[PDB]
Amino acid sequence: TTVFTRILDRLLDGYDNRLRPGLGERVTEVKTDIFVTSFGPVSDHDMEYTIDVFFRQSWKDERLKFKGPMTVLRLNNLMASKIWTPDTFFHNGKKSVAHNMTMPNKLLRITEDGTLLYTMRLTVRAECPMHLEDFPMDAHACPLKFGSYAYTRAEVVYEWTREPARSVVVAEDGSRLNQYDLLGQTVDSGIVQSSTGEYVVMTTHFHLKRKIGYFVIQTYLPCIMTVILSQVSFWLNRESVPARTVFGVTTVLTMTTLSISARNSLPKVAYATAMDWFIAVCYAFVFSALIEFATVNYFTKRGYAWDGKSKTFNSVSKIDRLSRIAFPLLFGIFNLVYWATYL
Amino acid sequence: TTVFTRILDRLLDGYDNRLRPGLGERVTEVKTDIFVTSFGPVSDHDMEYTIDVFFRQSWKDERLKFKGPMTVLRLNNLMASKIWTPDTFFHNGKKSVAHNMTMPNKLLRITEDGTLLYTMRLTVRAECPMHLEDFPMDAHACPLKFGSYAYTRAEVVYEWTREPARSVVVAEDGSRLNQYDLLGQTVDSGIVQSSTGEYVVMTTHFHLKRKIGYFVIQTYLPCIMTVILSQVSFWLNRESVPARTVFGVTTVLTMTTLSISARNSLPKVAYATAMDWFIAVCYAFVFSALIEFATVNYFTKRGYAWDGKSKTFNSVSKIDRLSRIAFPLLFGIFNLVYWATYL
Amino acid sequence: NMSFVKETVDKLLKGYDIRLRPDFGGPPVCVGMNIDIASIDMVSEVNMDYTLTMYFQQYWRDKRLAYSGIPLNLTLDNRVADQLWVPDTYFLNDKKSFVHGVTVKNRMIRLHPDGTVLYGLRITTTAACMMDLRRYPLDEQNCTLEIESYGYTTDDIEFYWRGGDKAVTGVERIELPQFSIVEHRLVSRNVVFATGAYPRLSLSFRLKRNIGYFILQTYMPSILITILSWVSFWINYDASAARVALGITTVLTMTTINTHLRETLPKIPYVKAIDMYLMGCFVFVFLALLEYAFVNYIFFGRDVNAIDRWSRIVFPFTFSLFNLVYWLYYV
Amino acid sequence: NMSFVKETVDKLLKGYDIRLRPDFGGPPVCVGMNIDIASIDMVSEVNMDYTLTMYFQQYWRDKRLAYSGIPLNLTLDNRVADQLWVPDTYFLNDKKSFVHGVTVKNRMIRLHPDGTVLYGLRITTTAACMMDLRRYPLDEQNCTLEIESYGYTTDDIEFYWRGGDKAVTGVERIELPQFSIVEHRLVSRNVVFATGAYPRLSLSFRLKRNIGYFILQTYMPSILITILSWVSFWINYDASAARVALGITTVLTMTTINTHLRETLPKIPYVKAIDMYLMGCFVFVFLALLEYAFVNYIFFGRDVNAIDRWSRIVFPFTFSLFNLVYWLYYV
Amino acid sequence: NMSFVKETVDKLLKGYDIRLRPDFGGPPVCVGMNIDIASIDMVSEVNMDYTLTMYFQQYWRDKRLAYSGIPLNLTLDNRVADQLWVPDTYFLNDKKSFVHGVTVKNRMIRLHPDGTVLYGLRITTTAACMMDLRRYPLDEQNCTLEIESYGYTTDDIEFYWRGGDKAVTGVERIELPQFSIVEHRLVSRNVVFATGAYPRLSLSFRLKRNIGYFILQTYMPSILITILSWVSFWINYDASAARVALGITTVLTMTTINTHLRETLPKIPYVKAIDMYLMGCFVFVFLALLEYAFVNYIFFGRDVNAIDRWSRIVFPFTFSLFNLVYWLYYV
Ligand SMILES: *[C@@H]1O[C@H](CO)[C@@H](O[C@@H]2O[C@H](CO)[C@@H](O)[C@H](O[C@@H]3O[C@H](CO[C@H]4O[C@H](CO)[C@@H](O)[C@H](O)[C@@H]4O)[C@@H](O)[C@H](O[C@H]4O[C@H](CO)[C@@H](O)[C@H](O)[C@@H]4O)[C@@H]3O)[C@H]2NC(C)=O)[C@H](O)[C@H]1NC(C)=O
Ligand SMILES: *[C@@H]1O[C@H](CO)[C@@H](O[C@@H]2O[C@H](CO)[C@@H](O[C@@H]3O[C@H](CO[C@H]4O[C@H](CO)[C@@H](O)[C@H](O)[C@@H]4O)[C@@H](O)[C@H](O[C@H]4O[C@H](CO)[C@@H](O)[C@H](O)[C@@H]4O)[C@@H]3O)[C@H](O)[C@H]2NC(C)=O)[C@H](O)[C@H]1NC(C)=O
Ligand SMILES: *[C@@H]1O[C@H](CO)[C@@H](O[C@@H]2O[C@H](CO)[C@@H](O[C@@H]3O[C@H](CO[C@H]4O[C@H](CO)[C@@H](O)[C@H](O)[C@@H]4O)[C@@H](O)[C@H](O[C@H]4O[C@H](CO)[C@@H](O)[C@H](O)[C@@H]4O)[C@@H]3O)[C@H](O)[C@H]2NC(C)=O)[C@H](O)[C@H]1NC(C)=O
Ligand SMILES: *[C@@H]1O[C@H](CO)[C@@H](O[C@@H]2O[C@H](CO)[C@@H](O[C@@H]3O[C@H](CO[C@H]4O[C@H](CO)[C@@H](O)[C@H](O)[C@@H]4O)[C@@H](O)[C@H](O[C@H]4O[C@H](CO)[C@@H](O)[C@H](O)[C@@H]4O)[C@@H]3O)[C@H](O)[C@H]2NC(C)=O)[C@H](O)[C@H]1NC(C)=O
Ligand SMILES: CCCCCCCC(=O)OC[C@H](COP(=O)(O)O[C@@H]1[C@H](O)[C@H](O)[C@@H](OP(=O)(O)O)[C@H](OP(=O)(O)O)[C@H]1O)OC(=O)CCCCCCC
Ligand SMILES: CCCCCCCC(=O)OC[C@H](COP(=O)(O)O[C@@H]1[C@H](O)[C@H](O)[C@@H](OP(=O)(O)O)[C@H](OP(=O)(O)O)[C@H]1O)OC(=O)CCCCCCC
Ligand SMILES: *[C@@H]1O[C@H](CO)[C@@H](O[C@@H]2O[C@H](CO)[C@@H](O)[C@H](O)[C@H]2NC(C)=O)[C@H](O)[C@H]1NC(C)=O
Repeated sequence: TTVFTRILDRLLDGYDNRLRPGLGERVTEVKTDIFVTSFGPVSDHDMEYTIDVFFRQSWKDERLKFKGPMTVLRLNNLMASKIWTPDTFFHNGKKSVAHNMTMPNKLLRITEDGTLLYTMRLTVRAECPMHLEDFPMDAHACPLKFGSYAYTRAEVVYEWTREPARSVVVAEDGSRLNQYDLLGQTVDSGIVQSSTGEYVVMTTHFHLKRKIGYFVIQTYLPCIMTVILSQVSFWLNRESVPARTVFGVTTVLTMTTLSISARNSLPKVAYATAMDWFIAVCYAFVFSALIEFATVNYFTKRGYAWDGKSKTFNSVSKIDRLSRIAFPLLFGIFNLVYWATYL
Repeated sequence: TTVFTRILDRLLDGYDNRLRPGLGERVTEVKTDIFVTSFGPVSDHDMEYTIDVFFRQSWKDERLKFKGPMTVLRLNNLMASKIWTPDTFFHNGKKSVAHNMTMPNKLLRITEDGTLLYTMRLTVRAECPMHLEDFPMDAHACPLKFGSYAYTRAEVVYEWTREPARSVVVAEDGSRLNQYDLLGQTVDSGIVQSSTGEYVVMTTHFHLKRKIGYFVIQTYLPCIMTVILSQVSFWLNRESVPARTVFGVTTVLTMTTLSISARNSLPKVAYATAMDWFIAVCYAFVFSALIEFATVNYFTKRGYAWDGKSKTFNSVSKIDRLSRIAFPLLFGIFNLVYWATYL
Repeated sequence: NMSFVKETVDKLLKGYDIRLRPDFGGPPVCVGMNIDIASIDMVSEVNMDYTLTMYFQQYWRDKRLAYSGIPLNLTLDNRVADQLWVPDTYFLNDKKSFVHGVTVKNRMIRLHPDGTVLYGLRITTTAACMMDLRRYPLDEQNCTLEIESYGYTTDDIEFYWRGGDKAVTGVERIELPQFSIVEHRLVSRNVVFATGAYPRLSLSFRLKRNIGYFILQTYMPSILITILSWVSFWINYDASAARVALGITTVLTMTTINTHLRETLPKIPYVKAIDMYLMGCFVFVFLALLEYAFVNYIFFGRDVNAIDRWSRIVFPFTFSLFNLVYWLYYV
Repeated sequence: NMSFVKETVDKLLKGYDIRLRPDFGGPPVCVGMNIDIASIDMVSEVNMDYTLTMYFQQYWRDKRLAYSGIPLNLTLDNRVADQLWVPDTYFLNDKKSFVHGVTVKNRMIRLHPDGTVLYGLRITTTAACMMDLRRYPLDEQNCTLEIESYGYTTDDIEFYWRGGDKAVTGVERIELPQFSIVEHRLVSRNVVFATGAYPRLSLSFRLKRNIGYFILQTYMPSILITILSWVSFWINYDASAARVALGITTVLTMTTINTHLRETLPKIPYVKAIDMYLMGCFVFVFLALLEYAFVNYIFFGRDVNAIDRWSRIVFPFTFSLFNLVYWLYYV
Repeated sequence: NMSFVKETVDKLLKGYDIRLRPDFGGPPVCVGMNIDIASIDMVSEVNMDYTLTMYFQQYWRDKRLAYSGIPLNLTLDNRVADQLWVPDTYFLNDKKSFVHGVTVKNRMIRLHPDGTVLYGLRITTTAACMMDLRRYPLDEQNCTLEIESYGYTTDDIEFYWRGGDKAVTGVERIELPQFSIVEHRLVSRNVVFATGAYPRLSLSFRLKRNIGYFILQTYMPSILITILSWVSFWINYDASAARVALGITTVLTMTTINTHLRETLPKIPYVKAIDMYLMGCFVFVFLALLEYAFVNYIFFGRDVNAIDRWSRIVFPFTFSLFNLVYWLYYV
């Protein structure tokens, strides 16, 4: 231990952490790989998602070469503040936390040739712009871009440690998605030009597909059964005016209640989602069913129904007879077009 | 620069910030004035209000006398931590923030005679105990009390820089209130006696008057029209038993819907507010209107109404005839007593 | 003469060991504690906690800090506390606490010539209070504040209330929107663990919820809906549309009251007195509509008016009996 | 040769007084500011504020930091900003701001041979924006960001937009779900307080709310229910049960739509343009039920068929006239 | 001698390298861990985590800290921990953790003559628990707490439970209104990553949710509304207004229960066991309304009473069969 104490003192004697390795001489190459311990929840309202990762960065620093009884030094994470580290930030990150309980969740390893492995445990809330025109039958590609905040590509460049596909690893049981499926990720690198220079950007896109099972039971089925229910009124006789008026009015109230609560799970987007079109058409059918009854009621010649014995009785409305076919068929046609368009 | 460096070093040389100016010799007089940059929102549920201020304190410290090319030293705000400052705190504050972007929002100016001008930008959530018996026609005087935390009035006293009315200034465009009107403020200063001694307290009372315009449309008008709507049933014929029962029962549901939404914007106070009494009476008028129909329905001798071309027909109920006068008159008298009492 | 005071303070802290308690290795140091309650901000049933703001004073004597020659009590800048030994006092049942820091840290250090130290802190604390909500909203709660030494046992430190029952002030000035402080109590006891015996100071309050708000908001609306369902018994049984519409609407309105009631704690999943009253009222409105279903089912086969006649008495009587058992049990 | 660079940087910070501005005691130091907006997060009506994430670059020249012999622009570790003087720039209308600190503090220091300093910060800030919601949701807001020096007056520091009207970039890339940016403006001015005159830089956006969401969500459901209430006019007056149930349910639906809609919309405690429309549509459905009450009131004594016939024209015509007045007044 | 204790501790910290683990370069240091559970504040389904407060004690031997001549266990000020090496223990699934710091940091350091270190922390941690809510509310969750070393592999450090199965106490102190502790388990294992293999300690609880609240507030209202929908079957078929009003209201009442119940319950974005029960009950009330529409549709053509008569048996029997399969499957 006393031998290792002398080695550490020699490494930091005359060491300046304000300067990158090879400053003014060569570009500093930083090899990065990410291990995703848990892909946290995705927030549609905030257009963000959470991810917990082990963020590993590797680079060569010839100032940290050492000779000793061991080839790798596994030091306390307080050693990371005594040496130069990349100023990596997440471009779309909103509020990230580097965990420090019970100690800084960081590790530092120095190999005898000067290679450094620097890992930290992070919880990152990254931005994910979402186009919700197909909600809830929508898919998203949530990016995770990182790079140097201050060092241009002429000073610091980033590479993936291994093949780009294998440089991002997701834990087998580390999934915290309740309504999304992680279909996979694509990994790429590029150059982004800003007002301060050109920077290397490392991009990881996570492809998500929302699961519609929740909204089928909660919204689509009650809306479809309510619309089918509102078309049941067409099979009641035209004489029972108070009964059918209660049927038409109460279902529009039922549709209104289901309509009101369906918007609770969406951001106040200015455009119409795929579920808003379905509810608008479902609202149109229920309202059109009461207008259909209002036309039948307008021409109703007799207020008394069929007595069951045989004095004339109202014939079954030609409007009612056709409405028993047109309304179910148009709603079936709309569903066939609607679900084929989005699924 | 070197000359000015020696001046700053000389002021802090031998300076003891643990001792107040004139300790053991005289009372330290602190002159305070407040510029309210924005009177923030008031929270009824938390019984608190937010205010953003420039909090200025001024006192004399003979240890900071200097002679130099300039008479006033406008220094970096980090100089404040190296000198003595009053330990002013807000007595009714709940959670305050000293803004730190992009640097500590503080200024420190030292005049040549030792006078110190010390200003900071603060967001203060202060307690405003509210009596909500007259809600939503209530007025409140939200206070802001500040003083020394550890120094008694024999050590530190506080005064306003100018006349008390002109020592608290509100910006013209600094009204962030939505449901309140800032009528003005009263400024006072007294002595608070505690278990640790007697302390000087500076008090500012902000007089707020709630705006009733939102609640007239949202709650009072629907409640009045719902009560009037329930009294429309009195003008329906006594033969329309299903129709008048639907009118009676549905309006009691409408009152329940209106009543429930009225506690969305109120704290869970154990006492009854002025709006609770209005809804309770509105419930009584609505409830008594259906009970009136039950009495009318109890004596109804015939199930058929007037045929239009004339057999006996039910007469207009004397209960119904008087209800068309008693119910509106009593509701009008209740409104006159209610609105005169609170307005 | 602040120069002499500067010498005095520096002399006190010269060689002062902050890791050792006063009279280390000797008799335990007695710490006296008195609390001035500034406010009780919020009391939460959902989180089973309450928020308390107080001036927390600790009194103990340290002969190392005794001074002579200055006829004054030395009130020093609060940053001196970082250079003084203070008790490792913590609140055992707190969930998250902080010391206010505007404009500076809300901390007081006052020295006395005999060595007595006054240490004051202005603390807002969210303390755990395991509330029993079985009688809600007619319940009474006992929320405590446990004060204990973390590392030091009774062999090293001792706690007591300075002034006896007068050690806590400001309780009678507290106003809570939903509660009223019936009584507060001060307890001093020694608690034995496996690692030793530790001093304990307990401050408790008894809170009685005010029933007045819930009579107008929950109970009376539910009673009137229940009375509304009895109107069907006074309607002719031939009016099928009228009596079913009255019965169905009221049953739904009972659900609307039950679902939408913010004040009935629809958030935490616990059993309360109001839950039993609302469920009991729902049974009555459900039996009234079911009462008509029996009358409507047999008035054609054939005593039909008897069921309606008895329901005009049994339903008001049973609901009165239900209220008698309910109100005697919960009051 | 990093050793030569180490000597240069160490020499610069030796004898560097961070407490003093460049040209302290002389002419004011001019600070140029350019902003690269990264995103606007949540324009909230409840809090009357908006959240802005941006790259905040400040340009100023400090002769004390001029270096020679290095044909490079020295980008240093972000912790060097704590050892250098930086302007005390603050945002007057901001409510809660933080510099991002993962993986390290999102801060940039770039030195230049002539002594020019580039200082960049990635800042997320919630800035107050007092919105006039009288025409909501057909309103147009003007939210600003106020950039000012706190301690230094105009005699000590000057602020200017570096690049003129191109000092702020990324506005065209901003996508807001509820708002569309119509125009942004850059203003340079002075603000006088009691302590002196201070430089002010103002960045302001003009936001126009999109009506497409509110047509499908609030306006259309209210219009359809109001048209639904007109169906009563086409029912014969002998059907008292049918026309009262139609009118009552529409009225109850309107209350349901209003009460439930207000639980979605922000808690704006004043009357909005939409509150006038919803309350105006409630009157129409209230007059429709009141219309039948007059017909039911006179068909016994006695005109009645004329009132029903005229209501089929007056109500559609008056509601169209109401919409014409409403939409021309607000749009 | 208080000076002798001070001199002994100062000698230990003059030549102590915190950057190196005990027995660096040799055999791994064994760290024993015992947990005293203080409370479990909240178990959140919405956030998929739980809040745990505990006394976290670590137990390892450092030969560099061995001292002689003092027959005592040194209880030092908590600030001495910053000068001593401590294990880099972290909680893998923790989302937000802090050490309580009122009135001081809730931290304990105790030294022993042979160099053994007892290190205790009072920690409130929010740890992630991916709950499977398919059987909600009749579900049984398993929430763990993963304890691991971040930087040191199994060749450097070893974890073990101090006391075996007795290492975790205070489980009987856990008082959750919604959950009851059925079993707790201690696991010691090794976890392999790309950077090496690390010691892992796991503390898991099996939480059983209490069904009583949901029977009273959700299941019972749903059953009575479904039973309420059967009242139509006992009404004569000529009462079209009465039977449609009963059927339509219950259908609307069932929706109002669902749309408002979901706004209270934890809004997970998938289907729960109760979502299958509520959707099953909606079908029954929907079939009952469809049942009358069939009767009303065919009594005109001419066994009409047979459809009503069989509905009085099939519907109660099928709903009983639905409940029999549902409750045997989930219990
Ligand atoms: C994990 O990371 C957090 C930061 O995200 C750390 O908190 C900070 O730790 C630093 C190192 O110990 C502290 O310097 C820093 O400041 C502390 O603040 C505590 C109160 O918190 C309030 O006030 C701060 C400062 O204004 C404010 O930032 C915060 O939002 C709150 O309003 C103090 O109690 C604490 O005092 C401690 O140290 C002083 C040293 O003189 C002692 O005198 C005290 O007795 C006490 O021991 C200190 O001033 C912390 N807070 C920040 C930055 O907000 C955690 O410590 C990290 N954990 C670990 C395990 O590393
Ligand atoms: C909220 O709920 C808590 C309990 O959870 C209540 O706290 C209890 O309060 C009672 C008083 O109402 C306490 O009883 C008192 O305990 C004192 C300490 O006893 C300990 O120490 C003695 C030795 O000194 C031991 O013998 C004993 O076993 C304990 O270890 C006693 O000194 C008190 O004595 C008083 O009463 C006796 C008669 O009973 C007299 O002879 C005495 O002269 C004296 O008057 C007393 O017994 C009890 O200890 C508290 N328990 C806890 C756990 O704190 C709160 O009161 C309650 N809040 C409210 C508002 O009611
Ligand atoms: C949101 O709302 C804010 C107001 O709250 C608007 O901000 C105003 O913007 C206008 C420009 O559109 C500003 O008007 C201009 O101010 C310039 C600066 O004035 C300062 O400096 C001069 C000396 O240089 C002083 O005399 C003066 O008192 C100020 O201290 C002027 O230079 C401009 O003058 C030019 O136009 C005028 C005509 O308007 C000509 O007469 C001049 O010759 C010259 O060409 C001009 O006056 C105004 O000051 C801003 N107000 C505030 C409070 O900042 C935002 O524009 C608005 N947002 C949107 C998107 O519209
Ligand atoms: C919540 O869910 C978690 C999983 O997500 C459960 O955790 C598992 O708990 C079981 C016990 O119920 C664990 O199984 C046991 O693991 C022990 C440790 O295994 C490690 O160490 C051994 C060497 O000692 C290695 O060989 C092995 O690969 C591991 O590295 C074993 O020692 C146990 O074996 C014992 O029983 C078997 C027979 O069953 C005997 O043959 C053995 O000789 C020995 O006596 C056993 O296998 C399992 O490891 C845990 N998994 C994880 C990931 O922690 C929680 O239990 C659950 N919560 C509740 C309350 O149930
Ligand atoms: C949105 C709905 C719009 C509806 C617009 C409706 C526009 C419109 O005016 O319709 C009236 C007409 C007939 O309506 P309906 O059959 O209800 O009315 C009958 C009609 O008036 C006969 O003339 C009457 O017999 P008579 O001659 O007096 O002896 C008969 O009396 P009775 O024998 O019963 O006593 C009435 O019942 O309907 C269509 O042609 C359906 C078109 C396709 C409608 C397709 C709808 C999807
Ligand atoms: C909530 C209030 C409850 C009040 C309950 C009050 C209950 C109460 O006391 O009712 C008695 C009576 C009912 O009068 P109402 O007009 O309702 O009933 C008439 C009454 O029964 C006559 O006796 C009948 O004439 P007849 O001789 O049999 O041929 C008449 O038959 P017809 O001619 O129609 O065929 C019935 O219609 O009302 C009053 O005296 C005025 C009370 C004003 C009360 C005003 C209260 C504001
Ligand atoms: C210091 O701590 C050690 C370890 O806990 C104490 O040793 C224990 O002393 C108790 C005394 O009743 C014995 O029952 C245990 O068997 C001992 N355990 C071990 C491992 O030695 C020791 O007594 C403590 N010393 C002081 C002065 O408190």
